[PDB]
Amino acid sequence: VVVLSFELLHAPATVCGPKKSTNLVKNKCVNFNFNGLTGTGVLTKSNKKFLPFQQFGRDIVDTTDAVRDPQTLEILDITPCSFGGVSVITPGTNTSNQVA
Amino acid sequence: SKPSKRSPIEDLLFNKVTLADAGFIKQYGDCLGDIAARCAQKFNGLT
Ligand SMILES: *[C@@H]1O[C@H](CO)[C@@H](O)[C@H](O)[C@H]1NC(C)=O
Repeated sequence: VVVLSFELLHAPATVCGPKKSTNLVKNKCVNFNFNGLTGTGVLTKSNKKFLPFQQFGRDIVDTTDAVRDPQTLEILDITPCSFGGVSVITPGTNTSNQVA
Repeated sequence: SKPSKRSPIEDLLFNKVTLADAGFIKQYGDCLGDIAARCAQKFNGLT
């Protein structure tokens, strides 16, 4: 019997994926996977100063706010890509089919 | 003489109350703040 014991809750991992690294898009809205952390967002230059043992940062509501680049150690802020509600203004189909 | 054409008492009433939400278009803000600071900051679907 071999038991492999680990925790996935420690952000600065140094072990485990045969993934092929690519470039960093930065400002354009993209999908990303940083050391197993996945998501969609806009990666921008951060002015935050992370401590040597901190890979991830979080906001007021304990969700991921910024990451440390695995190869360059640049700190990047993650802003979700713009979204919002869509409201349809209709004069009524018994008058006109134009819509705003 | 002042913008909004409110009475002296109305400006006092408006200055006394602190509005946490003050709804308007906020997407332009994005980052560069010390922290996002919100009350979802839109991101979690609450506006
Ligand atoms: C990873 O390798 C690149 C090769 O150019 C190097 O510049 C970078 O500093 C390395 N990062 C780490 C954390 O070893």
